[PDB]
Amino acid sequence: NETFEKQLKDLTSNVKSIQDNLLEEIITPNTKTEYLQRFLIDRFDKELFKKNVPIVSYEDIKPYLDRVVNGESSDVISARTITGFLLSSGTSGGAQKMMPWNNKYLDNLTFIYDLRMQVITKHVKGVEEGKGMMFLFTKQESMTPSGLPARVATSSYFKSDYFKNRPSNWYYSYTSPDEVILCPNNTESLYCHLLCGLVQRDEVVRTGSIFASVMVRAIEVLKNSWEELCSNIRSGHLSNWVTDLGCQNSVSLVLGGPRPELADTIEEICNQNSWKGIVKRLWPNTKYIETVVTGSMGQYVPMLNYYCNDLPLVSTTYGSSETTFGINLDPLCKPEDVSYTFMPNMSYFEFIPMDGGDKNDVVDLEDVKLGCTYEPVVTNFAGLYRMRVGDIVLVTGFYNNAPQFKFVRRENVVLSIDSDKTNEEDLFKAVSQAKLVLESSGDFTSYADTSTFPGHYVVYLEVELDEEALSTCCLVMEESLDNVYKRCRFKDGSIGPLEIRVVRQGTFDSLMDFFISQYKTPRCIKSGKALQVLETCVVAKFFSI
Ligand SMILES: Nc1ncnc2c1ncn2[C@@H]1O[C@H](COP(=O)(O)O)[C@@H](O)[C@H]1O
Ligand SMILES: O=C(O)c1ccccc1O
Repeated sequence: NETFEKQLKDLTSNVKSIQDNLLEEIITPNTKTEYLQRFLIDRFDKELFKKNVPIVSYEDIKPYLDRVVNGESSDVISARTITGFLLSSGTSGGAQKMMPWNNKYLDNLTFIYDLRMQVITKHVKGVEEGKGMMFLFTKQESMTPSGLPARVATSSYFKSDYFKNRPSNWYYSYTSPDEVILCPNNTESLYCHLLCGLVQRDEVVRTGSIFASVMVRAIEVLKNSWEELCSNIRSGHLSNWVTDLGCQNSVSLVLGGPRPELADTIEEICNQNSWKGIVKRLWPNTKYIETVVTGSMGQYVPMLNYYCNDLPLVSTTYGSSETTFGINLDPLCKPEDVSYTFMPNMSYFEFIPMDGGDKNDVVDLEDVKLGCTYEPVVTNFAGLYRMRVGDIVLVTGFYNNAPQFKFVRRENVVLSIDSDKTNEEDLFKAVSQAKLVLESSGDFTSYADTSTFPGHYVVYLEVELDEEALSTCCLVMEESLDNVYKRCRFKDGSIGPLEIRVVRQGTFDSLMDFFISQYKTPRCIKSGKALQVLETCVVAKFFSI
């Protein structure tokens, strides 16, 4: 695989020139856009670009985005025609952010998919003849006034020929038929994922999903669905409640006919006392689990390890709605040691120092410092120039001349389970809308609880008590969160009812003691030991609905 090795060494050594070339490739055709004309960028000139083009947040350039979303010519901001939009997890004052998009995003994405396939096969053997049980989902598109579809990045891929006509090798070979993957009903599709996977269990040499929250759900759903799956296996008939015609036709063929011996074989595996190692006992030829376990997904590692008998957890890719950033070049590492190596062909990257270790104002990709934290700044192929990503990364090293980054967190996010990234700003709002029912009927922090599936939000409050009021304080707190939450909470089942746990009096003063025992009360708490002081000063619990 000499082509790959060469390709990678080239990418990682020539970082500076590739970036400078990329920048020219983006700027040159865009010099007559309204946006670039405004900032006097009449030619490729790197210092003029850095001097005169502003660093922006989503909010700074929103009037431009709204124009294209509403139907105005793409050439306001990009001479590469905007053919759609990406719906970000991140929000802007309630609404999801809508990033401009075209097929360059998928060119980059498929480049990354091919690259990471080569990285994986270099290190992991025994996968080239098997298939993957990948829990992949399509979310249905939202329509814009322009007539262009807004989708999630990964659905932008599934709904395209980049997916339909993908390469014909092991890495693109799944136990599930494409129809299952394309099913907009994810409850139906996940059931079918499991069912097709069980049918073809011996062939499974890997499993996973984009994020670890989803792999966890696949296993929890399996636990709650296995008797039904096995009946379908026994009979050779998919269950009637699956409405999707594509799933109906496609899964029926995988089933093929009554398999009462395979059903018994699976029933007997599932009936063991413990669920420990279940993934590997049902799919014994699995070599790894392919899923993101970095950032807030790290909270799922022990559970993954429990179900998977310490199969390697390979966390390959760091990407976003603005752009795909890069990959993990050391896939067999532990999750807490995962760094992502940005690829210089993805977009032109700058970085804003988030600490004292770098006193510069903004720096190029090749100038970032070891141990230093930065916020990435992206210039891409769809009309984004020098936009803040609102993530925080830490430089852990350099692979040749390619900086490697540990993902620290998304700026301002206090609560995450699954897809939702609830910002502090969202939590103030809702806890202002709870203060009303407490101001009429009759401090605070939060934790993300994933001890049960589905994970759920926990808010501590500092007030017997009625359960009209406090139950309705759970409700308003939920209903004032974002559409990502609500899709996760009401449609997908990735999130259960928000919990309100009332603190004792003085707990919200002896909490000012907590980090004193280390002012500003945290609106989230991760510290296991400080979860202790909270969990023992609860006088009552209440939930949403
Ligand atoms: N590999 C990863 N590890 C941790 N967080 C990630 C990873 N990939 C993406 N993210 C987070 O998910 C976000 C996805 O962006 P968007 O598609 O706009 O919702 C990023 O901005 C990061 O905050
Ligand atoms: O497509 C992916 O596999 C992916 C994974 C992590 C982040 C963004 C992504 O597009």
